[PDB]
Amino acid sequence: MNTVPFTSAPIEVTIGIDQYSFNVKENQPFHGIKDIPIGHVHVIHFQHADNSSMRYGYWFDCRMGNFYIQYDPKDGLYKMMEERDGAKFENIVHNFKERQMMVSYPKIDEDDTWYNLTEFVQMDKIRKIVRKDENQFSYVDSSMTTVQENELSDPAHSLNYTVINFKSREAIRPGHEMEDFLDKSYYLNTVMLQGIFKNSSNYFGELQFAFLNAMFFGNYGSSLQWHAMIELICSSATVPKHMLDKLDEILYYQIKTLPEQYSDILLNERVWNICLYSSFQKNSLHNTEKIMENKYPELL
Amino acid sequence: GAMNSSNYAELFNNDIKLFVDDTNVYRVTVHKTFEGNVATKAINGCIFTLNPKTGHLFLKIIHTSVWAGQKRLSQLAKWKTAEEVSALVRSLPKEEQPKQIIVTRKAMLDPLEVHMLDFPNIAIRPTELRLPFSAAMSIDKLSDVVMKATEPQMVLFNIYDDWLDRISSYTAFSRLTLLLRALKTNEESAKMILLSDPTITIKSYHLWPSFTDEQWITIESQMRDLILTEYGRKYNVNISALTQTEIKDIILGQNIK
Ligand SMILES: CCN(CCC(=O)O)C(=O)c1cccs1
Repeated sequence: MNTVPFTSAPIEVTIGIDQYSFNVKENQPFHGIKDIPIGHVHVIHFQHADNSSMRYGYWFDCRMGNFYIQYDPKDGLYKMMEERDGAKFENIVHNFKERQMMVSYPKIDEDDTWYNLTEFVQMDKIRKIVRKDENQFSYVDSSMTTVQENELSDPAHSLNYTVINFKSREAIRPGHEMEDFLDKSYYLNTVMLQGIFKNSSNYFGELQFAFLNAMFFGNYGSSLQWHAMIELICSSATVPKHMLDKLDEILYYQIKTLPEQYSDILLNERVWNICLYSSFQKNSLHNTEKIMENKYPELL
Repeated sequence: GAMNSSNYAELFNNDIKLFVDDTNVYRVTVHKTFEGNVATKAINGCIFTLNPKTGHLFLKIIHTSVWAGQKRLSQLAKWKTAEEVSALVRSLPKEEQPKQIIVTRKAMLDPLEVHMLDFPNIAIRPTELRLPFSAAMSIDKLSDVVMKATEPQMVLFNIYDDWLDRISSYTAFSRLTLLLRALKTNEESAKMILLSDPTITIKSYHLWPSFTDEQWITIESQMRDLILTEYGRKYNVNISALTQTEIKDIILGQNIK
């Protein structure tokens, strides 16, 4: 019962809303998306019909303000904007709903897929990874590089994921070189969980956000981060039972949702083989192991 | 990248570099037990750390005590190697520290990289050369200091003796690798070639005999003969029938991965 109206749809485009998508024709009487479930972050994403390199979107939470989409013919994209006049916004939404010019967020009652993919994802953590403090919503696209990718250029348009590097002084205590390289528990539990993330929920929110940006935008840096955060856990001998059980749930829903036809670009053979069959946690991810073996046995 | 045939002259330039060979760090004898199971017994080993330009050899003796009560010894041996190389680099004055460390086995790359994180400007490289540094323990004076050791010890040698007074580093390294390859291929025959003429001795302060320039040519020829003879014996090849190119290609081919 929250709504993102569109001023118009002047260019033919595939519009995603979370895991859903639909095609809009050039100058189609399309005026947005209604019945968006309150209580979760959402992502509205675009791929232009005439140029599939234009792949971009906005993370938002309808609890934080009244958002709409307007096409900018100068910058050639669908922009998210915030409407500060509540009564104007309500009156616009009411007119478009009465004229039935909005698509309804097509949630099946039984279907927890989106909650399962965003359980730990919070808009305030998104806004620290994607820095544009003047907006309450966050723009992401296919080409944005990560702070890590930029080290190995524009720092204002980067994805500020937590840097994970197994062969770094941060990961390896002087005097514990073999110990820390073969068992990443110090790096996971002391440096990352206690030190940087403060708790497993923030760590899982960043992992889930990385996966979603990888899947929805084909953002390569995000895919790297998702796999790095999985490998950091799987490569740790000492991980709390609750975190292992939660990771198995997280990864199961991610593998379930991944389109079969993108499995070859979105899944890293080395990391998955290592995590499921060689790592400390090879026997801790039963649900993920079963869906991977049944859906993607060619990768394994 | 990788040190190979294409960049071979780089070994003899004025950038300090070390080869590290870990093949003699963890050494065992394998034997039957009373109950007819099999057991290993470790023997003293060594890290072979060589400057190919100067001949300086940093032989770190690995005493069997370092294995006591440890598991996964073949994995530990690589990390112990890296730990000791990183201790040697920290022990050297800054102007003596290597710019590159070339490991003979690619399994040494991660252990050495991780121990050398404090030295981001020291390059850790593999090599496409098949070097015969495992045969270091065929050099009698090296084998003797390793086996006599009762505790961890570092011993310093010049593995070229005084050759650099007369020959270039390139030639010295070529001579060393030919001698070590011959000793690796047929130790007894190689030692007989080196130790045959009793009138040519090993100086107290040297590893190899005091050959004249002409005698070194004869010895080098006898070593290449040994290697080719053993290649014929191994593969059942009539070597008398081979051409000069075929022969050069066979002796070279063995020192290339
Ligand atoms: C015998 C000399 N030698 C072969 C063995 C060695 O010295 O490493 C060489 O000049 C080359 C090795 C690899 C490319 S050229």
